Amino acid sequence: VASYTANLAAFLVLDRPEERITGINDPRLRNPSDKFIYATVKQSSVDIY
Amino acid sequence: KCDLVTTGELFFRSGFGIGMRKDSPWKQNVSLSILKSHENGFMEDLDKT
Amino acid sequence: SPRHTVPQCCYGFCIDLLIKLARTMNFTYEVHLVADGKFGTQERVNNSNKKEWNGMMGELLSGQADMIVAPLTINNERAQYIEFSKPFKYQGLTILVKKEIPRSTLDSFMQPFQSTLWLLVGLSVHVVAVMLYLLDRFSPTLSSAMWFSWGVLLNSGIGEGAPRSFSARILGMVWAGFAMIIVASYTANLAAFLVLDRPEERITGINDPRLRNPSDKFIYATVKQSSVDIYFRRQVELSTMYRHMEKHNYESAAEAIQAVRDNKLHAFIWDSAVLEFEASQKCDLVTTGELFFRSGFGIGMRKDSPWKQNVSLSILKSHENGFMEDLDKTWVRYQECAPATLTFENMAGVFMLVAGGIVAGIFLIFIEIAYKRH
Amino acid sequence: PADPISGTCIRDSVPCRSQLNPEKRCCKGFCIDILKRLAHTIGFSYDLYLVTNGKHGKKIDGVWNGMIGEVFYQRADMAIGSLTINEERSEIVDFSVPFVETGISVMVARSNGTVSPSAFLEPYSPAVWVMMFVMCLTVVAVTVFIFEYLFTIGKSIWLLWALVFNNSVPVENPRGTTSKIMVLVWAFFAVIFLASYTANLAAFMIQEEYVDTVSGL
Amino acid sequence: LHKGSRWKRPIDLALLQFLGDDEIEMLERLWLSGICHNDKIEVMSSKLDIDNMAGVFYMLLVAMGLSLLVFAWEHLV
Amino acid sequence: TVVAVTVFIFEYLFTIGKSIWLLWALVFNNSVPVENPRGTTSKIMVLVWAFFAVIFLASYTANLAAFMIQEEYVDTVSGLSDRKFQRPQEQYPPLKFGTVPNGSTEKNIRSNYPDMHSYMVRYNPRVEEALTQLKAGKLDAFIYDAAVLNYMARKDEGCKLVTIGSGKVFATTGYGIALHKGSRWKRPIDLALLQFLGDDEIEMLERLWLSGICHNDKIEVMSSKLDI
Ligand SMILES: *[C@@H]1O[C@H](CO)[C@@H](O[C@@H]2O[C@H](CO)[C@@H](O)[C@H](O)[C@H]2NC(C)=O)[C@H](O)[C@H]1NC(C)=O
Ligand SMILES: *[C@@H]1O[C@H](CO)[C@@H](O[C@@H]2O[C@H](CO)[C@@H](O)[C@H](O)[C@H]2NC(C)=O)[C@H](O)[C@H]1NC(C)=O
Ligand SMILES: O=C(O)[C@H]1CN(CCCP(=O)(O)O)CCN1
Ligand SMILES: *[C@@H]1O[C@H](CO)[C@@H](O)[C@H](O)[C@H]1NC(C)=O
Repeated sequence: VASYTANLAAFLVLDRPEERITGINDPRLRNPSDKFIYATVKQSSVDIY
Repeated sequence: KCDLVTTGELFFRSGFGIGMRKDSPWKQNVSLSILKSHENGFMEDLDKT
Repeated sequence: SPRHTVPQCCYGFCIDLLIKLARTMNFTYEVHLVADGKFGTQERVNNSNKKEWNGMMGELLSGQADMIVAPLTINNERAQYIEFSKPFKYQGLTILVKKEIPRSTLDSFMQPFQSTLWLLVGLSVHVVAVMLYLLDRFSPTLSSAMWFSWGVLLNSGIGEGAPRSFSARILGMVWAGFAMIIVASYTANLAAFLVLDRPEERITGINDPRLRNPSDKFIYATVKQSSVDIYFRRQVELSTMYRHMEKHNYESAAEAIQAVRDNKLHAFIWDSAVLEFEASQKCDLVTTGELFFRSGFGIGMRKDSPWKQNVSLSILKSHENGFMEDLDKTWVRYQECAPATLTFENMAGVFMLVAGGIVAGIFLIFIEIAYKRH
Repeated sequence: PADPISGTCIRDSVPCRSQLNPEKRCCKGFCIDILKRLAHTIGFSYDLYLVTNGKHGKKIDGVWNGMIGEVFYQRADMAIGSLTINEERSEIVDFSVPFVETGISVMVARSNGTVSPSAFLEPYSPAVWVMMFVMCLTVVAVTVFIFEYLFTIGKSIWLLWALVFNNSVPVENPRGTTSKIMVLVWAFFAVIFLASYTANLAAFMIQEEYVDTVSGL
Repeated sequence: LHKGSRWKRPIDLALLQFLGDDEIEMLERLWLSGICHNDKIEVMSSKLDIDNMAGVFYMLLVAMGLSLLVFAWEHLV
Repeated sequence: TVVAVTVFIFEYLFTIGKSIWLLWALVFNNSVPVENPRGTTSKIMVLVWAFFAVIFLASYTANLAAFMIQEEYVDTVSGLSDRKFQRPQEQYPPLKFGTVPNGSTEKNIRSNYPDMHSYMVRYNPRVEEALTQLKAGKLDAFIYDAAVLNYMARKDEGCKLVTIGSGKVFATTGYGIALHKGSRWKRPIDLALLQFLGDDEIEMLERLWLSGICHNDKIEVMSSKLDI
């Protein structure tokens, strides 16, 4: 029983949603993939930057 | 909108501006008016509203 | 110390490589250690930078030795003056830090609950038990009521005389439910503390904030007059680091490792091909981070030396087709040597409680027997 | 100050020339690095004139003392450093694009160790608690009916609740042929429920550092 | 700069180009950075949590009051 | 010691082995029948031990929650010279490890480790379209050029480790710029490349062109309690 509760606590503690982007340095953005679709507004300062 | 959350840190820190033509004589008057009125007692009033 | 050419005997990776090279091209070698221990760098003397080539590099350039077989890194400065053969070992700068033993915490068993919380439960038991006795005596004993309330909270079977009145029964059930909540909360809090209680994270590369923001509490250095010094000076982003390492820069690759073991140092930045050996042979140090100056070694020779072509071929053919594994697995790889566990921090508090109760129990029995005497 | 043998300033520095109405000093930092890059790009030759007549700038009976004072008049046509922008300084001088932001901000110490709220003892959803109560009543009714088929009236409810909590509570166990099976099946549910509840609290107790979020002065 | 100085335009564009590529990014990190710049630390919450303790005891007091009320109701007959 | 104390106290004011039986029951789950020794002070000793049982059990369960938090472990071969590869028929053989035949890696291994190549040719004339990377679920190890193996490992959906690093690579060589024999461009290019390694080169360029989603990571995994 103690092992079961400890295992459940480890699962619950480690079971969290995927981390957010957290800046332009995130590996997800630095390595674009078809599963991630990030864009901006056409003909703006973002395009020039 | 209570559905979206902004993540990351600003990476192109810049400002806005009331652009004018190069020969426009309003540049000095407008620049002073922004510094004096907007950003001493006015910016908080407008931004917080 | 004679301090004048005492005959010693050398052996190892480079010397083994040298013997192989001599056999395959007819050498006749006479090894000769560098006069002053120093890999080599360009020093400025009397407004003449090129005049000062300190270390073994000067010996080769001056004319004392025509071959520089040793763990000599390949970089721009040396390549401009001397000729480097094809690398015989690919490596790169890496950080070596002392292994942090995973000690425990929670010196006391009562740490999860504040002193006020323990008092609140302590008087809660007394108040609940007394009220139960009053309800039972109302008819809609104190000793029995105290035993029941204490037993339920402590999860003991000493409970006797269960409440009979419906009001007493409902109060008792809620009291038991509160007991489950308190104990479950304590275990959950302890699990969170234990899970989150881990030693400080290691450096993990040159990009760590600790290195990028040097502090007096962190002392990381390298070997004086080596390729590490040249690498940091050339870069401009690594401006803060160089000033810090220049202060505590050591004198040899062996002194620095000893300092790390003795705790005088905190992070050594050196060739990964050497640090990875020290970590393997010495079970006290662990190399962290990722290589950030990936380069190779080389048997440097003078620019006009005619040996360059048939040393470079000999390295590529013999060393790195059937030989590199033989040498590397014999002199570098052959030599080989978890969350903390509560040991005596939890027990000390709990054990003192058990012993403390035993002395009180001995006093209680003497008092109880004295009362029964009359 | 420059070292006795250093002579000229070392790399990553510029010759500071603190002047008044002689010693050589080395001036380095953020804005100096900006000045070096501006000189390299624009292509001029700078000459630092570290001021000593006052501070960053102020007006005294119609007299400007400080970097603005030197930039005003004609003593030095630049005041690179830490110069804020406001109407008065921008009225007599001509500033440039702000390369660093500033303002009257507020510093507040972060509240270490955010405490779990009062309602942190419920990892189970409200429907989770209600369903458990309804199941307990249904099981108790089933046990009493089974016992009646082959005494206990309110004991079944008492016994049913005791198992869900810590078992250390006196209770009379209804003897029977199949009623015991129901008690065990409920007992297993109690063990599974308690383990889940304790496991969740361990996840809830993991808090963060919360800093009071003022509205910005 | 001096009022009306011709250097305003060349310097203005020069600084605006710095913001594009490095400027604060490279320079501010070298000269205006600290150990814990971002910082995000999980803390094992101590169970003092008088809000947490109060909630559990508040329910206990309510149950205690309910028991007293039911006892009075039974004692009425 | 507690059991002896309880029996002595009870004797002062039956139970012989029951105290040991009762003492052990409390430390474990209390759901175990046991006769409780009635007394004036012996009960206090039982409660004090009972509190120790509750504190002990809570600590034990709390620690397992910390122990169950495991990581991802990758088998650490010796770098193509391990006993697993050479002379595989010594212990439980590893899943058949192969490579692209009729190339350069196959020639090197055959000329240097004939015994390993004998068994290593189980399934691997020419080509195989390097699909073994996608089929690395039925065979354990894959042997091929490290330059591309690193790229496919980084670019792959999810990712799989490569048993290679500074060492553990058999015939470590590099990528060059094949100039004509004796060409004068050798020196200027040699110094030019050596300067690139100083500042950017691989760092800037390799990150742009030879980087993947999970270049580096160490993911904590909630260990399933199968754990035979
Ligand atoms: C707005 O611009 C006008 C002119 O474009 C400024 O008027 C000048 O004010 C100064 C001082 O008050 C006088 O010496 C000048 O003679 C005025 N010029 C003219 C053409 O009359 C005015 O000061 C500016 N106001 C602001 C707030 O910038
Ligand atoms: C190493 O260099 C020497 C020359 O310094 C090479 O010697 C030549 O070898 C070829 C082939 O045997 C002969 O035809 C030439 O007459 C030799 N010349 C001299 C000067 O001896 C030698 O072959 C080279 N060996 C290696 C390992 O590259
Ligand atoms: O803009 C420059 O003049 C200075 C002005 N300083 C004002 C300080 C006001 P206190 O000393 O904090 O009460 C801030 C730094 N820049
Ligand atoms: C290399 O060849 C020369 C010429 O035959 C021979 O004298 C020498 O002994 C050989 N190797 C060496 C240097 O021992």
